[PDB]
Amino acid sequence: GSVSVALHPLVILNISDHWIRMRSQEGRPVQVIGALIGKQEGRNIEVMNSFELLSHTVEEKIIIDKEYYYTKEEQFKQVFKELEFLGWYTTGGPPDPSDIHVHKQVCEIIESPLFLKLNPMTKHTDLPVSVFESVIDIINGEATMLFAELTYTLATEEAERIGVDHVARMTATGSGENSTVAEHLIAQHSAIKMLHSRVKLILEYVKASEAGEVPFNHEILREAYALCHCLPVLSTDKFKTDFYDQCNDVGLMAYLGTITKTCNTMNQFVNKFNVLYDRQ
Amino acid sequence: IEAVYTDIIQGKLDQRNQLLEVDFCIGRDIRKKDINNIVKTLHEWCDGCEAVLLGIEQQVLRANQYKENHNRTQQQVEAEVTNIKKTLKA
Amino acid sequence: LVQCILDNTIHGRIDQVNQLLELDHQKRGGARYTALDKWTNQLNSLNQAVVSKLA
Amino acid sequence: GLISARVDSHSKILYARDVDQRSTTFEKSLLMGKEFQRRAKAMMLRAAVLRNQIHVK
Amino acid sequence: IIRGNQLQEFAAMLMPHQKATTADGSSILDRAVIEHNLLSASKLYNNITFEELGALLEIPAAKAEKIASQMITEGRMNGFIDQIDGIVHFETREALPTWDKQIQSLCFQVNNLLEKISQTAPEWTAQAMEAQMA
Amino acid sequence: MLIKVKTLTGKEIEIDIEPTDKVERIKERVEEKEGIPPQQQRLIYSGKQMNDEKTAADYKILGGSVLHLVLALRGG
Amino acid sequence: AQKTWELANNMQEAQSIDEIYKYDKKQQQEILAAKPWTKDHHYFKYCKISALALLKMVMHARSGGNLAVMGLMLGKVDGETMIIMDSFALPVEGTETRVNAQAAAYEYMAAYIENAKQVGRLENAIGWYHSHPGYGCWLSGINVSTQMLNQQFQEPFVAVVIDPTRTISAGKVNLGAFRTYPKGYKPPDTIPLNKIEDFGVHCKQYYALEVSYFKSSLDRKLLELLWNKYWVNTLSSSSLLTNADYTTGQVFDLSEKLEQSEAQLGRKSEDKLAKATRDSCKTTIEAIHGLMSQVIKDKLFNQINI
Repeated sequence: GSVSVALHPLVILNISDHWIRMRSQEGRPVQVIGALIGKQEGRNIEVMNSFELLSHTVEEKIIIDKEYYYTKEEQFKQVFKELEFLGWYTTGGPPDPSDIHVHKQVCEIIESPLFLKLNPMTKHTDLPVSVFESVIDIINGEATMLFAELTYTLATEEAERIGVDHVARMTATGSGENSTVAEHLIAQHSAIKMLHSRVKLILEYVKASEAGEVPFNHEILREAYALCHCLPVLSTDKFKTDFYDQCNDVGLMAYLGTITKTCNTMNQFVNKFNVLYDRQ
Repeated sequence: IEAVYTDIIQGKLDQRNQLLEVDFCIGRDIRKKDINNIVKTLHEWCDGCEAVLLGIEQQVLRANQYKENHNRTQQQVEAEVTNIKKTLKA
Repeated sequence: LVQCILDNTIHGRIDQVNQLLELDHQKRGGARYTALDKWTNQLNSLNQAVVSKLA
Repeated sequence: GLISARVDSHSKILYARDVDQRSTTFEKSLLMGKEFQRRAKAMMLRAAVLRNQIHVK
Repeated sequence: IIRGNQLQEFAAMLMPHQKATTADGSSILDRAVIEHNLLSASKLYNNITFEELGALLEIPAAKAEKIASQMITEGRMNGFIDQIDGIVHFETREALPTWDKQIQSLCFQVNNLLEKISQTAPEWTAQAMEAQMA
Repeated sequence: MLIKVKTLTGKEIEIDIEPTDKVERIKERVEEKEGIPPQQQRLIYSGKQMNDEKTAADYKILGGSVLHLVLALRGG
Repeated sequence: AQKTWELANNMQEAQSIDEIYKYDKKQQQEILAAKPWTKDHHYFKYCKISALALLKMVMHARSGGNLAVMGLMLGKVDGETMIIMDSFALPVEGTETRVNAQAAAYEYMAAYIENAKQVGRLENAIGWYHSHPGYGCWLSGINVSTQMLNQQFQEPFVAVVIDPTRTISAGKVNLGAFRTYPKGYKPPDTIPLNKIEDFGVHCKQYYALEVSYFKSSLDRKLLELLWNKYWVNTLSSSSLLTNADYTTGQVFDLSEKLEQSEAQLGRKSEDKLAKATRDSCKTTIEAIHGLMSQVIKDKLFNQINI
């Protein structure tokens, strides 16, 4: 698949933050345009960082000014010494013609630019990030340029992996009107929905093998049988006793604290009552 | 123990309770009369996940409604007290 | 054994009837229960103060 | 006193009794809840008898 | 677990100073293999009596206990010995932690099975994912 | 002049000064006015640190002048 | 899901999670004009660091290896909370125990902020951060001096100290946000020994804010959809056992706070009972959340196939 591209879980966060910021600033979702930074070694391209870019819009056309890009390049060259321009990125659905004009514009800066594309409006269970690459055709008459998809890895370093694990593990993120239940049960709901999607696909494959659409794969069905045989996970009596212990412990911890809230309300009511029905 | 070495099954023996606690076992051969049982077990699991998902949504909606009800009552009392306060302030 | 136990050198107890020595492979993370005991005691005293504030 | 034991008068053996930490906390916490609710109800009635200004004259 | 019948061809190639008995009837070779057998037997058992422990290691009841207590107190194996009923407890799982471990293994099997589905018939998997909306 | 300076935290100062004022008298004026230590001050004009051994002649400025004030930083 | 979950997500409109990402200029001007931090001194107690800012700071700290690194952090304030929305590196050169930022950092600061204002970054600098490679997260003497200098003139300012070595060797990020007291002001009055052991000599000269992190909805979705090890670790997270000790410590200092509230209410003006009740409600809510997770897991896995 032409070159091999490795992605870091920091470009994704940068693009998501930029999209969220623009959406919150202008009220409505809006296409964002940035730039990719990384290291190229022969056939191995690695994307390590990104920074936002400034673009102007005349009629129905987007022009990226080069003065700001060059100043920002001089800026980032002082910190990331051995890091170079690789491509750009955008948010949206499938590639659009405007993406091809912007790619043509970027081609004047670098000979072989990449093209990342995030899809925040996706409605499926695969990563919205898709990496493309320019291809020049020899079509008779007018000459056009096309996008060829790419297969990308998700290489991370030690500190980046630690940070991503820490960020994705914690779930105490809620703030505002919504209850904390509405911030924890939603994470539980998403995890259960992913598991449900996987199990539904497995069941669909098993039924298709039963009917005849797909060839009879003995090993896959054997592994499905093994998966089904493990479904009643740890239904022993000791587990039930431990579960009941945990439930009773949480019940007692809730009781001590419901008592505290009631005592606080009692103090509040007594204080409000004293100044009104004072006997002096 | 020899069966564990071939890795067909995994587990730990228990002499005091006279039990063999199996943690993992391979899936034996299948025939065209247990595939329907595979579908039945997996379909029941899918309905189990759907029931849990529906329950989570209902509890989230109920908790949010309780939060809105308490906030509305809290602001309703504060609105009433200020009205009677402003009236006598010249 | 008696001298060692009284000196806190050996963590165990002697079963004189059966001539046994039961060691102390115990004292797990049971600090949660003691924390709850302090919570209950403070709530017991705090509750009395609130009722008996004025009358 | 400081001795925590139970005398067995059949075989004349002094067994040592160890309290169960988990059950002790549950017994005390539930007892505190029962006492607290009784105090709350009594105070609630006291508020009624104070607002109504009831006394023996 | 190494039995005493596959080591006869190993004791012949040992250097002469390594075949020195320790004044108890047992050579150096069938003392390290005894400790290795005991350490490996703690990975297949939750608890084992002295008589049964002395059935696969020889050393019937009096030396297996001595060696078992000798491996402990030196940071070589985890466990404790109940001498009254004659049983050695190696490692006991706490039920609830086992439940989460088995859940993780169950989810691993779900992912691995779907990986083979998308690896064997990729054209069918793509059709199935799109049909999942409807 | 219409000299307009800002800190990095969004603060704002506006001073009406005469174009060719010697920086020492300006330092004394800020000393008696606010009291920021001059040796812990850095002035930035158009992404360049103001060189001390150079007068404000080649800096042709007329209206809407932007100055950035930065305090010294140190770590470890 | 129909009507129930249709408005529950509403991707067209920012959720309650993405509320913090909106910059209100008028509110910022009002709070900076009021200057509520001048009257009190333990005003700011919470520091909310965004996910991207924390990731960038951690990666920068680790990139230096055993040499110190430093940079700035943009953000805003809200009530008693200091929110950090981004961070950006400085082109400085330092040794294992000293970073100076002599002459290239001060131009880079202004130029980078000017460049960022062009592409829609409405936040201003809120703090400075530097790394302590292998000797904990604390404020040294010169760190305290520069923190005082920054705080006295640029009033909202928090110093963040990272430790890349302990972060790598422990598996969890080691970070700390601190603020300092005015010069010669507020000398308030086993604790001192450990306090000087883990902090510097100026233990009473500065205090430590409570650090919390947040993330947007798109960030949450992308992270949870990145690897398969994030929903597997949710269905087997097993709370109430990973952090039981933290719960017991919270119960302990809850008991101490309840004792203090009982002492206060029997007879400066803070209403300690309300704060104790809030803390109790919080910890009980985490406990019940853990129990709900366990119940959901039991209903999902154990109650299938008889």
